[PDB]
Amino acid sequence: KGLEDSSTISFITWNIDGLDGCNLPERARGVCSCLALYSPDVVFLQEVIPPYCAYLKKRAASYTIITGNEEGYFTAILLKKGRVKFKSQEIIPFPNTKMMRNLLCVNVSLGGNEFCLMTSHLESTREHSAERIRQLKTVLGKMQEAPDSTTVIFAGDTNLRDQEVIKCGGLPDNVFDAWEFLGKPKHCQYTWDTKANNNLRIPAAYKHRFDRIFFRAEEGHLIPQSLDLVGLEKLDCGRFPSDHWGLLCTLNVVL
Amino acid sequence: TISFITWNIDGLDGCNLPERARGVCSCLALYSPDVVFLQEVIPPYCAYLKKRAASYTIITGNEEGYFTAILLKKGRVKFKSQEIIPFPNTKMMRNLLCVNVSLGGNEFCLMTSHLESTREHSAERIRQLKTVLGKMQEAPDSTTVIFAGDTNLRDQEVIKCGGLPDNVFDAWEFLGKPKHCQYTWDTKANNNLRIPAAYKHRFDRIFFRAEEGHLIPQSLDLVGLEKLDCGRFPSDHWGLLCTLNVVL
DNA sequence: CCGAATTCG
DNA sequence: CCGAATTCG
Ligand SMILES: [Mn+2]
Ligand SMILES: [Mn+2]
Repeated sequence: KGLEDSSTISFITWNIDGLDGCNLPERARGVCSCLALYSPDVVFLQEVIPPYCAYLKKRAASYTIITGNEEGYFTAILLKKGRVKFKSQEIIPFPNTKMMRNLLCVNVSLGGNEFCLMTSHLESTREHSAERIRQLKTVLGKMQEAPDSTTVIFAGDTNLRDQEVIKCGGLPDNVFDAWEFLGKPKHCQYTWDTKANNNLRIPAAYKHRFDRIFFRAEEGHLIPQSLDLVGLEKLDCGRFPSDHWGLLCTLNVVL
Repeated sequence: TISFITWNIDGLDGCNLPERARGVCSCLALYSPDVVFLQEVIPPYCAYLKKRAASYTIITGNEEGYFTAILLKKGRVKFKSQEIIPFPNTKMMRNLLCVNVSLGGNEFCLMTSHLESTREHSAERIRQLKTVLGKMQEAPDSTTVIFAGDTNLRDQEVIKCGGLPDNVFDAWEFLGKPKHCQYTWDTKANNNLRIPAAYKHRFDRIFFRAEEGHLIPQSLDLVGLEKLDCGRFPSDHWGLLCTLNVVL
């Protein structure tokens, strides 16, 4: 990263399935090899567990790790040392979660710009639609509450079905979905695909856009440049890094 | 002055079924209704009814699996025709059973169904309700239309339908929503499914269409409230006994 | 035939 | 972490 790339923020968001203990160290090395290949400014992770933090410290040592909890499984935001200045961490509870989910925010400066970076792992499964929708509203409300000078980016595992966003009140007017913004490209539409991904060993073909990126922008100040899947290569053990694909996104901050 | 019972009698529960069928008919004998609408009849149950209720004309919604039936008291009700309308997307062999009958000079279209069960099949149940309500509108204006059956409805689902049309009435609502016969499926009062929690629903409902004030509900009561010798009820549902007057 | 939990394709 | 079928409370 040099002068030319200084207006861009790049990040990966990825549910890395730390609850699957099988082959986890190797799969963590797979995630870290991806991080090394693209060297993103920021990484948003879900289903991190404490052992996984140790793997990240070993094989992704150039990132500062901010976590959403201390025990069980939780989210994390990784910040590239030397690029990102950490200002503060905020955690917003989801009072009715049954899965210890919450909203993790880190305030940073990057590229001469102030950011509020947010991630969550919204309540899982079709059956918990109602709570997931309540959590989505919590997220969207927090995005709106940020000071107008701040650039707000949410990236996480939303577990959303398209009908559920409509139930919620849609995305608010100054909030956009990066995939939507980019014209709904087919190549990175599905982030969870049991036909292409066999980590869960589900003997059926279902696919969803569970992982999503929302950003807040007044008059063209944040412009998505690219969106691509990562984590689609089988590792030596014959399994993928996760049951999810990751998302690699680049956005330009414009005057 | 016409009377009927509608009742899901749970023929799918094999446990104590013979005793529970006899319990149903003991209850029917007490009230001697002009018409009985039944849901979850199975073939050996229907065979029983053909003997026990030989004084009724028995119309059935199917011949295999489980199905509805309408029983018509001979000498009181003249049977003119039956019609069965499919629910093309049912996963539970549900349909709409109609009979055209008369009582004296009064023509009736009597209808029953067992709408798709469980919260998860709400969308299909709503589509079926729309089919029922549509069919109710098709009878000539001089014909009195009565639907009585196990709708599995939640109140919110009727709203999603847009509400009952202006010329279709719920008999329980018509009588001022009496509390004593509100819930027809009640796991606090009924132990048949052995559900260790208290849930109650008005699943069984009566809709009617009649020329302005030609059909006037008089009473509505739960039946099947007494435990049998086996310590269980005739069904997990209570039945509904309704009496109405036709006023010309 | 509730609502939650679980198993299994 | 799908969804249909099943069991549990
Ligand atoms: Mn997961
Ligand atoms: Mn039943």
